[PDB]
Amino acid sequence: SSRLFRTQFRMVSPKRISNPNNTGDSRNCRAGVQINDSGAALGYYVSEDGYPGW
Amino acid sequence: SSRLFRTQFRMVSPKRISNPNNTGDSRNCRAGVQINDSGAALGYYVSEDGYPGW
Amino acid sequence: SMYTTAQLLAANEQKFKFDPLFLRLFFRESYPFTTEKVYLSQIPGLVN
Repeated sequence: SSRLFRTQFRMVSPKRISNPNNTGDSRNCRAGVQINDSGAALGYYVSEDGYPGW
Repeated sequence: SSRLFRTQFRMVSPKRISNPNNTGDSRNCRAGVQINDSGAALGYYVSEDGYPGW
Repeated sequence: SMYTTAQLLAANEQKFKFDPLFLRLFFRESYPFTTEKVYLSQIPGLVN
Protein backbone atom coordinates (compact mmCIF):
# COMPACT_ATOMS: atom_id res chain seq x y z
CA SER A 1 0.00 0.00 0.00
CA SER A 2 1.08 3.56 -0.80
CA ARG A 3 -1.05 5.50 1.68
CA LEU A 4 0.14 7.85 4.41
CA PHE A 5 -0.13 5.20 7.14
CA ARG A 6 0.50 1.51 6.49
CA THR A 7 -0.89 0.29 9.83
CA GLN A 8 -4.04 -1.83 9.71
CA PHE A 9 -6.08 -3.85 12.19
CA ARG A 10 -8.06 -7.07 11.72
CA MET A 11 -10.74 -8.29 14.12
CA VAL A 12 -10.34 -11.98 14.98
CA SER A 13 -13.23 -13.96 16.41
CA PRO A 14 -12.42 -15.89 19.61
CA LYS A 15 -13.57 -19.16 18.02
CA ARG A 16 -10.51 -19.24 15.77
CA ILE A 17 -7.90 -19.38 18.55
CA SER A 18 -7.42 -23.11 19.17
CA ASN A 19 -4.69 -25.64 19.77
CA PRO A 20 -2.97 -26.73 16.54
CA ASN A 21 -4.33 -29.98 15.12
CA ASN A 22 -7.04 -29.98 17.82
CA THR A 23 -4.77 -31.67 20.36
CA GLY A 24 -5.19 -31.51 24.12
CA ASP A 25 -3.96 -28.88 26.53
CA SER A 26 -0.31 -29.13 27.54
CA ARG A 27 1.18 -27.29 30.50
CA ASN A 28 2.69 -24.50 28.40
CA CYS A 29 -0.15 -24.24 25.83
CA ARG A 30 -3.68 -23.80 27.21
CA ALA A 31 -6.59 -23.23 24.81
CA GLY A 32 -4.40 -22.10 21.94
CA VAL A 33 -2.53 -19.48 24.01
CA GLN A 34 1.14 -19.94 24.83
CA ILE A 35 2.00 -19.40 28.51
CA ASN A 36 5.53 -18.82 29.81
CA ASP A 37 6.83 -19.85 33.24
CA SER A 38 4.73 -17.07 34.75
CA GLY A 39 1.09 -16.53 33.86
CA ALA A 40 1.77 -14.02 31.09
CA ALA A 41 1.12 -14.99 27.49
CA LEU A 42 3.81 -15.22 24.81
CA GLY A 43 2.05 -16.09 21.55
CA TYR A 44 -1.25 -17.25 20.12
CA TYR A 45 -2.29 -20.06 17.79
CA VAL A 46 -4.72 -19.01 15.07
CA SER A 47 -6.66 -21.38 12.83
CA GLU A 48 -7.78 -20.58 9.28
CA ASP A 49 -11.21 -19.32 8.27
CA GLY A 50 -12.92 -22.43 6.96
CA TYR A 51 -16.38 -21.68 5.60
CA PRO A 52 -16.83 -24.95 3.67
CA GLY A 53 -16.68 -28.07 5.80
CA TRP A 54 -13.98 -29.55 3.57
CA SER B 1 13.07 -6.49 33.83
CA SER B 2 14.90 -3.40 32.57
CA ARG B 3 12.16 -0.89 33.43
CA LEU B 4 12.58 1.86 36.02
CA PHE B 5 10.73 0.01 38.79
CA ARG B 6 11.24 -3.69 39.48
CA THR B 7 8.27 -4.22 41.81
CA GLN B 8 5.66 -6.67 40.56
CA PHE B 9 2.59 -7.89 42.42
CA ARG B 10 0.33 -10.92 42.08
CA MET B 11 -3.08 -12.18 43.14
CA VAL B 12 -3.10 -15.52 44.96
CA SER B 13 -6.35 -17.45 45.05
CA PRO B 14 -7.24 -18.57 48.59
CA LYS B 15 -7.64 -22.17 47.42
CA ARG B 16 -3.90 -22.38 46.74
CA ILE B 17 -2.83 -21.73 50.35
CA SER B 18 -3.38 -24.96 52.29
CA ASN B 19 -1.57 -27.38 54.56
CA PRO B 20 1.35 -29.15 52.86
CA ASN B 21 0.50 -32.53 51.33
CA ASN B 22 -2.88 -32.28 53.09
CA THR B 23 -1.14 -33.28 56.32
CA GLY B 24 -3.42 -33.17 59.34
CA ASP B 25 -3.76 -29.88 61.12
CA SER B 26 -1.54 -28.85 64.02
CA ARG B 27 -1.20 -26.22 66.75
CA ASN B 28 1.28 -23.73 65.27
CA CYS B 29 0.49 -24.50 61.61
CA ARG B 30 -3.26 -24.16 61.02
CA ALA B 31 -4.76 -24.57 57.54
CA GLY B 32 -1.51 -23.77 55.77
CA VAL B 33 -0.91 -20.55 57.74
CA GLN B 34 1.89 -20.70 60.29
CA ILE B 35 1.39 -19.10 63.71
CA ASN B 36 4.14 -18.17 66.16
CA ASP B 37 3.77 -18.43 69.94
CA SER B 38 1.42 -15.43 70.02
CA GLY B 39 -1.43 -15.04 67.55
CA ALA B 40 0.70 -13.50 64.81
CA ALA B 41 1.44 -15.22 61.50
CA LEU B 42 4.92 -15.70 60.04
CA GLY B 43 4.71 -17.65 56.78
CA TYR B 44 2.19 -19.08 54.35
CA TYR B 45 2.37 -22.45 52.59
CA VAL B 46 1.25 -21.85 49.00
CA SER B 47 1.05 -24.55 46.34
CA GLU B 48 1.42 -24.48 42.57
CA ASP B 49 -1.67 -25.26 40.50
CA GLY B 50 -1.69 -27.13 37.21
CA TYR B 51 -5.15 -28.45 36.39
CA PRO B 52 -4.45 -31.39 34.01
CA GLY B 53 -1.51 -33.15 35.64
CA TRP B 54 2.31 -33.04 35.79
CA SER C 1 25.26 -44.87 83.09
CA MET C 2 27.47 -44.99 80.00
CA TYR C 3 30.55 -42.79 79.67
CA THR C 4 31.30 -43.09 75.95
CA THR C 5 31.25 -40.06 73.66
CA ALA C 6 30.16 -39.94 70.03
CA GLN C 7 30.19 -37.55 67.09
CA LEU C 8 28.25 -38.10 63.86
CA LEU C 9 30.07 -36.93 60.73
CA ALA C 10 27.89 -37.58 57.67
CA ALA C 11 24.58 -39.28 56.88
CA ASN C 12 23.64 -40.09 53.29
CA GLU C 13 20.42 -41.24 51.61
CA GLN C 14 21.45 -43.72 48.92
CA LYS C 15 18.88 -43.78 46.11
CA PHE C 16 18.36 -45.73 42.89
CA LYS C 17 18.29 -44.10 39.47
CA PHE C 18 14.83 -43.36 38.10
CA ASP C 19 13.73 -41.14 35.23
CA PRO C 20 10.30 -41.45 33.54
CA LEU C 21 11.52 -40.88 29.99
CA PHE C 22 8.61 -42.52 28.16
CA LEU C 23 6.04 -40.46 30.08
CA ARG C 24 8.08 -37.29 29.57
CA LEU C 25 8.47 -37.67 25.81
CA PHE C 26 5.26 -39.13 24.40
CA PHE C 27 2.35 -38.91 26.88
CA ARG C 28 2.22 -35.12 27.20
CA GLU C 29 -1.50 -34.38 27.68
CA SER C 30 -3.67 -35.80 30.46
CA TYR C 31 -7.44 -36.37 30.41
CA PRO C 32 -9.01 -36.90 33.83
CA PHE C 33 -12.44 -38.56 33.56
CA THR C 34 -15.40 -38.55 35.93
CA THR C 35 -17.31 -41.40 34.15
CA GLU C 36 -16.83 -45.20 34.19
CA LYS C 37 -15.33 -46.01 30.79
CA VAL C 38 -13.24 -44.36 28.06
CA TYR C 39 -13.76 -44.79 24.31
CA LEU C 40 -11.04 -44.58 21.66
CA SER C 41 -12.26 -44.75 18.07
CA GLN C 42 -10.63 -45.11 14.66
CA ILE C 43 -11.58 -44.64 11.01
CA PRO C 44 -10.44 -46.82 8.06
CA GLY C 45 -9.43 -43.86 5.88
CA LEU C 46 -9.31 -45.65 2.51
CA VAL C 47 -10.88 -44.09 -0.60
CA ASN C 48 -10.58 -45.74 -4.00
